Amino acid sequence: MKVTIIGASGRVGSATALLLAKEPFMKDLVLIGREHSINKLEGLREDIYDALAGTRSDANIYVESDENLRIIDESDVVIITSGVPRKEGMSRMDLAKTNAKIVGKYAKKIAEICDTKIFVITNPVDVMTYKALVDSKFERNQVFGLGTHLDSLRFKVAIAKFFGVHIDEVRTRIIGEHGDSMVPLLSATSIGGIPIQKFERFKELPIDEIIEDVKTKGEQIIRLKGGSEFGPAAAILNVVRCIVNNEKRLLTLSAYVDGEFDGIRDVCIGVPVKIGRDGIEEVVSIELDKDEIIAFRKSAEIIKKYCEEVKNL
Amino acid sequence: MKVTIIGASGRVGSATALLLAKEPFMKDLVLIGREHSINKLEGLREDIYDALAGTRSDANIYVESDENLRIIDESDVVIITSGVPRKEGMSRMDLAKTNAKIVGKYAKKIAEICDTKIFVITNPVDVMTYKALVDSKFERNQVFGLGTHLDSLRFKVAIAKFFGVHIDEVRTRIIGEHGDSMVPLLSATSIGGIPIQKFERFKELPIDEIIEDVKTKGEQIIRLKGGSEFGPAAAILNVVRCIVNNEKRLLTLSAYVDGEFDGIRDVCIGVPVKIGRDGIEEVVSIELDKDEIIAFRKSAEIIKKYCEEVKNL
Amino acid sequence: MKVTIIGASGRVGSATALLLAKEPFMKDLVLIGREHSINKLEGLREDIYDALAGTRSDANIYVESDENLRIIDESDVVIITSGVPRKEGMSRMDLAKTNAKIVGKYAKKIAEICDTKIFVITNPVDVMTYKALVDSKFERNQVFGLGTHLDSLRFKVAIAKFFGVHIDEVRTRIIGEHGDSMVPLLSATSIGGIPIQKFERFKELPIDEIIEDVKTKGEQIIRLKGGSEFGPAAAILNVVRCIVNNEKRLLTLSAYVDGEFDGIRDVCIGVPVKIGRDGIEEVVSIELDKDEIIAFRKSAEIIKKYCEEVKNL
Amino acid sequence: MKVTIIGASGRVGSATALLLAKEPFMKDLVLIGREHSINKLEGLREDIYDALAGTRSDANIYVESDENLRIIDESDVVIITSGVPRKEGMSRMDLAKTNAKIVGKYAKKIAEICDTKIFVITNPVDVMTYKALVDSKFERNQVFGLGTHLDSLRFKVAIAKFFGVHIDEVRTRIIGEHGDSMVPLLSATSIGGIPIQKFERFKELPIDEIIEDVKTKGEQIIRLKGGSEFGPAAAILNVVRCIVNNEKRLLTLSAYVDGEFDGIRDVCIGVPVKIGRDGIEEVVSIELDKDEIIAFRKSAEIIKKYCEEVKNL
Ligand SMILES: NC(=O)c1ccc[n+]([C@@H]2O[C@H](COP(=O)([O-])OP(=O)(O)OC[C@H]3O[C@@H](n4cnc5c(N)ncnc54)[C@H](OP(=O)(O)O)[C@@H]3O)[C@@H](O)[C@H]2O)c1
Ligand SMILES: NC(=O)c1ccc[n+]([C@@H]2O[C@H](COP(=O)([O-])OP(=O)(O)OC[C@H]3O[C@@H](n4cnc5c(N)ncnc54)[C@H](OP(=O)(O)O)[C@@H]3O)[C@@H](O)[C@H]2O)c1
Ligand SMILES: NC(=O)c1ccc[n+]([C@@H]2O[C@H](COP(=O)([O-])OP(=O)(O)OC[C@H]3O[C@@H](n4cnc5c(N)ncnc54)[C@H](OP(=O)(O)O)[C@@H]3O)[C@@H](O)[C@H]2O)c1
Ligand SMILES: NC(=O)c1ccc[n+]([C@@H]2O[C@H](COP(=O)([O-])OP(=O)(O)OC[C@H]3O[C@@H](n4cnc5c(N)ncnc54)[C@H](OP(=O)(O)O)[C@@H]3O)[C@@H](O)[C@H]2O)c1
Repeated sequence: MKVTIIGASGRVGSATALLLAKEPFMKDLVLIGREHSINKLEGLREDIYDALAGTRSDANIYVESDENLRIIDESDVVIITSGVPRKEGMSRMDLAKTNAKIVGKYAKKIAEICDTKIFVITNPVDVMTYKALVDSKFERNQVFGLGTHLDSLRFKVAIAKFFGVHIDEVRTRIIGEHGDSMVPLLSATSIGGIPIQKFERFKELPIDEIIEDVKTKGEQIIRLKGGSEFGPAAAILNVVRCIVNNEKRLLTLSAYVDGEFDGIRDVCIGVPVKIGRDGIEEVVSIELDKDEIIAFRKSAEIIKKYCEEVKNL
Repeated sequence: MKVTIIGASGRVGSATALLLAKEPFMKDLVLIGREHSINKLEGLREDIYDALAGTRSDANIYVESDENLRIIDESDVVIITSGVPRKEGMSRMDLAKTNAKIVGKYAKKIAEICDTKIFVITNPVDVMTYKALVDSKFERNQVFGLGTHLDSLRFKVAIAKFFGVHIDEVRTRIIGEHGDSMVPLLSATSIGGIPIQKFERFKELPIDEIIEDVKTKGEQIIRLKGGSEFGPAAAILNVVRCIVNNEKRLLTLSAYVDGEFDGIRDVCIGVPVKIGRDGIEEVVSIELDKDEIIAFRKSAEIIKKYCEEVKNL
Repeated sequence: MKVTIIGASGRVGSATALLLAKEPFMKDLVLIGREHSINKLEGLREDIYDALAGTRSDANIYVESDENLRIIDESDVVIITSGVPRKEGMSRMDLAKTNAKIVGKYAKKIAEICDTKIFVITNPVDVMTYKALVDSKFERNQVFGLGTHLDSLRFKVAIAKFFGVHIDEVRTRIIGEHGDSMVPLLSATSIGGIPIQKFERFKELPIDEIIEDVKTKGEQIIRLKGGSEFGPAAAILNVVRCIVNNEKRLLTLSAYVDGEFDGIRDVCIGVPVKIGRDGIEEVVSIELDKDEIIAFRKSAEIIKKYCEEVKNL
Repeated sequence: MKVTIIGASGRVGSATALLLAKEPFMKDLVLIGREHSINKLEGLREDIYDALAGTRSDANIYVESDENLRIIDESDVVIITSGVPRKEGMSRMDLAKTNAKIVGKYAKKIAEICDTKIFVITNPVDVMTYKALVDSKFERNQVFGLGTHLDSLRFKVAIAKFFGVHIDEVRTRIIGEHGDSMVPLLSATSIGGIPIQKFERFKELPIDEIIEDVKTKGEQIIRLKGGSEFGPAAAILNVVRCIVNNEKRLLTLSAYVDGEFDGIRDVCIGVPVKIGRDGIEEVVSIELDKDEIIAFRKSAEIIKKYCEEVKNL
């Protein structure tokens, strides 16, 4: 497999390449970055190689500037971690608009070379996955983002821990914006197959305190850290493994929806999809509950607003 | 960890010891059998050792006759595969009664040495797990059997395959007798967390044709095979891994129930339980549907009948 | 990958298919056998499927009689476990001659369909790998056998255990006949890279007692066992993994040698080779010691004798 | 197992904690750092937890300032990555002396709390492992460093790649200073067990060009990178796994030697040792070649010089 990472120099970009180089399926890992951060990549390539010293690996790592993405052709998927590390004076709209030009820039540049899967990690993930789709001019099945996938795993752990059951016995998810307006679906949450609602202990699940932490895990940023390292990479790797192996998992990624959920059209948002060797092979439409769909409505509304301000940058 | 297998000479006993010797947690594997089949075990020990040649392992394999189970003390769990390979003239009651004396025999002999977990594999698994419990005089949390666990995985595969979703995205189970009266619970079956009922395609799930095959997988026996080899061993290993690692999974094993499910008392049957380092740490009681509990009632009735005929052998 | 096993019904054949079905690289596993043992295979297929219940696998298992090997075309490798379970009255020459017709039979039948790698397991492994090569009319790089590979791992364990070092820190091997005339090469035996000879404790290595056990591990047969189950399968799986993944390992398999070792020509014997995606890609010729080559000479002599008696059957 | 990392905030410290938290054997991971970098650790703890989201783990992560190492008691091993990131004006002696006070500081502080294994990563690794030993006042078996272990793996890859053999078929090592004076031992280098010298292609092994790169991999630092990230962490994890599992591997770590190699006394240097549950359980003394021991003599001389300047800081 051939994966390309755009922004392999950043924390997540680095962590992600590391994990991807260890994969048996990784044949050509292309680390792309701007002309001035090319030494940091070659520095990364040498570092990764050390971490692989002793284990079998045919991972060919390549480094290039974001000028001639020619080498990125035939990539099974192209990840994008590029983006401005936010900033004090920066506002949500201010942040949206900025990375928009960065993701779009790459989206377009990529699109010229070929048709590949664009896995958008940079924030606002939804608004950015939207942008990449618009500027890439790709099919809705080729562009998706990390969305609420990690928030979902984060919600899964909390619950499994609350009930004292093996992590695997739980399956839940958060749909909507990968932000304050994210919607947790307890209607699609089972404990060992059994709807969480069929358990007494459920009535005592600190759902609000829990969502609060999930929602605000942007505390990696504030908590003396750049913003995120391994958390994301770990998720990304999973999603890539899902694609290359055509796993057909029912993840919750930021994908383009259009009616699958009544009242939600023309917007990239965190929704359940079936991921396989062809990207977002389906936007699973299941009946939510009264308030879940009301809340899922408001979330998309928020996101759409930004999508407009960005659609033409 | 110290596991003992009673019947390590049979197909399943052999396959199971093989898999268990490869486990990092296996410290002392005791293979027990009758005086005349001791050469087959030492023959097994040497064989397993070959399969381990090249891989790290501190698995001490021991062989002994079923006369002085002294060596089986301090075992974390004792598996029992011993039993008559059924027979043409043999009837269900005829078969029940026979293995009953075999499992009970061991149950009692084991009980004398110490208090351990007794994992009963021999059939009728439910009726035999019941017997082992009665003759072992152990706590309901220390005696359980394979029950409908493999039938559950078997049902899981079929479904995941019917919907074309990753095996992991499905969680379902069959409660009741590990036989013709087994009950599939589609009320505790989720696809990616979503109740299977919330999918249109569900309406077309060949639930009857499917259960038929699961139910009658006693075709290993008839289909030019002794009766089962790896299928079971693979399951057993999982369940053991679940215990040693205190996984806290919500499996469906043959355990002693008593009211957890209204209308079901004094019987060992396939029911959902929370398995950990202390065996059946809980018999999860969830509200079934109208017919699931009606059918679960009839199953237990059947099983109980046999339990009586065996209670004092 | 597409592997075919000829004799999937035997102990090793069964164990091997089990292990191979679990491999991520196994796409189509063809289990071939005679018309009367077709139910035992379908019985095996169903059993294996149970052991896979719960884990991802795209392993398509197929069953067919040894009449129309048409289905075995495009197989990356074809394993052969078919053979007479030896017998009391049977003599080495008697045994050689018999399986010769069986392996040759299949060799020829396979050859007609296509050009594939023939991995010969049945004994006498050397004499049988020779035969399969002769009757298959394949290139010396496409036909090889288990030879002294397991005897080598067996020797490795013994040593590592004698020095009290991690299994991985040892690399040794036995060349020659997979029989009484096998030759252990302590000249190609390192402990952590260091020639075993550079260790004082070496002087006390029970090399003779050790080789005796290795040599006579045909005690699985006598020790109340058919003859071997998992030991072999475990090895086979490794060797197949080596091929499919073009590992380029320096194993010790029964391959066709012709001068690589001075004084050893026109014979299939246990010798060091470089295994990859193209089979025996090289018969590594390293200078042995005075007696190692003298002993390696006698071994080949023995084997050759049988090869003649079989060359035209 | 309880591991403590001193400097969990640095690149290697972070990467290492990540890898260690994923280990099944990791029960309590203590991340220690100075009062001002405590938010970076809690930020790390939250990040790691995200990378673990979905996988089983009982890894309790703890964060504390380097004031009251009370919590670090009962640690199976304490890793030390603390140290000054070198500097332009800084000279080898200047660098040695500085980190000396840092490692020694911690060494002493640790020693007060209890007797544990001190795994010294900070440079100069040899001179620093020496210091930690001196200020910890521990037994020579409890203090060791990364030394030439990664340089050894680095040499292993290069070779295996030069011969086109599976990575596992090679075992070589570099003894001496983890610096310009490092000594490669081709006398303890086997290819598939066979002394590398017994291969013709060996005569063409670019041993000098190769060692040059290994030696100067301090190019991570210069090549737009802090200095090293995953390379080290990957190694460290291995060495820890080696300890917790009492693997008994013959690694090449920076340990205290005293005569094991004639002409080498009172110095911590990269030498072959047997690592197990008790640390450096033996300093393997094998006869080197004429020049290997001459070169190994000069290396130790260099290192000793620094050890003096540091012995009392
Ligand atoms: N999903 C989550 O939970 C989560 C959490 C935190 C952060 N994030 C997002 O994921 C990314 C993580 O960032 P990080 O830790 O990797 O490091 P960083 O320093 O925030 O970002 C480094 C990356 O941004 C690129 N970049 C910076 N300025 C640029 C510009 N003007 N034009 C184009 N590219 C530019 C860099 O490329 P060059 O080297 O070529 O400049 C590099 O690829 C961000 O986009 C962030 O918004 C997601
Ligand atoms: N859950 C499932 O899906 C499933 C499927 C098939 C079978 N099974 C059950 O699992 C077991 C599988 O049998 P198998 O393939 O391992 O081989 P087998 O030949 O059916 O059984 C061999 C075992 O039975 C013991 N045994 C035979 N006669 C005995 C006697 N009179 N007293 C005490 N022990 C006796 C043997 O012990 P000695 O060597 O000491 O005689 C050995 O441990 C059976 O009990 C069977 O009912 C379960
Ligand atoms: N490396 C070692 O140390 C070691 C040790 C022991 C054994 N082994 C090897 O491992 C294998 C063990 O044998 P096993 O457990 O597989 O069972 P087995 O009973 O020895 O062999 C069964 C196989 O032989 C076939 N067969 C028997 N008679 C035949 C005939 N007249 N014509 C054609 N095919 C015939 C069977 O086909 P049907 O079912 O169609 O009849 C079946 O495929 C052997 O091949 C042996 O060489 C290796
Ligand atoms: N084997 C190889 O080839 C190789 C190559 C390169 C590097 N490495 C090693 O790997 C490590 C890389 O360093 P890094 O990424 O961890 O980050 P770094 O910036 O080099 O070191 C950070 C650590 O040093 C501590 N520290 C800094 N100044 C200190 C002082 N004055 N007193 C006490 N502690 C002080 C920090 O504590 P606070 O955060 O509390 O200040 C933190 O724990 C080094 O130890 C180096 O020796 C090995």
